[PDB]
Amino acid sequence: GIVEQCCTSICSLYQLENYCN
Amino acid sequence: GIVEQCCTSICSLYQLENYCN
Amino acid sequence: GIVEQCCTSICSLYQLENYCN
Amino acid sequence: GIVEQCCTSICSLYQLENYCN
Amino acid sequence: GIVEQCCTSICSLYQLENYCN
Amino acid sequence: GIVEQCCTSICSLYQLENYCN
Amino acid sequence: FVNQHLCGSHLVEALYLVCGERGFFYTPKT
Amino acid sequence: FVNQHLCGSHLVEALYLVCGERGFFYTPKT
Amino acid sequence: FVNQHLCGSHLVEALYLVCGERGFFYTPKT
Amino acid sequence: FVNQHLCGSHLVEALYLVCGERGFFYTPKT
Amino acid sequence: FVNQHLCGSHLVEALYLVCGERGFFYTPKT
Amino acid sequence: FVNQHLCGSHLVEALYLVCGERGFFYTPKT
Ligand SMILES: [Zn+2]
Ligand SMILES: [Zn+2]
Repeated sequence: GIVEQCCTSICSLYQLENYCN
Repeated sequence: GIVEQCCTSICSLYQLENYCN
Repeated sequence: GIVEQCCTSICSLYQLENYCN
Repeated sequence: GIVEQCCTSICSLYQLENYCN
Repeated sequence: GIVEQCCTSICSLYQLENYCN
Repeated sequence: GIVEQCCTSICSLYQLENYCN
Repeated sequence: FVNQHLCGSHLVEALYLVCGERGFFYTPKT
Repeated sequence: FVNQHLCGSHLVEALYLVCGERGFFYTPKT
Repeated sequence: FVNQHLCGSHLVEALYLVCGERGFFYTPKT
Repeated sequence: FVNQHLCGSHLVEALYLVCGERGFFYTPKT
Repeated sequence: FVNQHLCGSHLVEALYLVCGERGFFYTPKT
Repeated sequence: FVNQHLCGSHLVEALYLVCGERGFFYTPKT
């Protein structure tokens, strides 16, 4: 998931925004 | 909520465990 | 400057982009 | 010691507590 | 102590060296 | 440059001071 | 011993420390 | 914005800054 | 949603997050 | 609580949160 | 130039930066 | 002072503490 993608690869702030409430 | 308990007041690391999944 | 805009007042992540090179 | 064990392996908060004054 | 010197007052990085082992 | 040297190798605080305004 | 205030990003850092692999929710409006 | 490489507590810091008062869920794989 | 204050090292951490590879300047006297 | 993988300044942050007003000693191997 | 206040976890982060391998003690009750 | 191994946001934190009110430029290679 996102925690793993950001750490093993890269991720964008727009992808992170999907985890906001 | 958590801000009232831990920031405005003080809380322990044990009380933080209340917000784990 | 940045301290007046973002610390003393509040600013968004979009406004922070103003200080990128 | 603890600094090395936490970084090369894993450590618990209870093991860290031994370094408190 | 360190909190009085560096937090309540201000201190330099040189004064922090006083608390190294 | 400095960002890379500090991360791939090591750097001193005196070398960092050159990036201060 | 008495505890201290944990605010802003320091609060979420503490939740990360305590919950780790379990995950957590940070819901300041609640 | 730029892409990010974020591990550990750095990821929760980023979520905190992106989400603000909305809050977030942190859900690592186990 | 409304934003929060970013001060001291938290401000520079946010600039790092937003600018990354582009670099940035932090000039508090300006 | 969960087990932790902590390097560098992250370890001192964890000691700060665990120990609170008690304080701590940080003693890396050399 | 004049210095700033270093409090809480930011103080211990600064001690880590300055002392590194030498180690340090953080004793707020002293 | 001691030598430092500093990656990512840790480098910007160090620049913040070294430079203080002077500010700094963060200029990674691209
Ligand atoms: Zn880190
Ligand atoms: Zn802070």
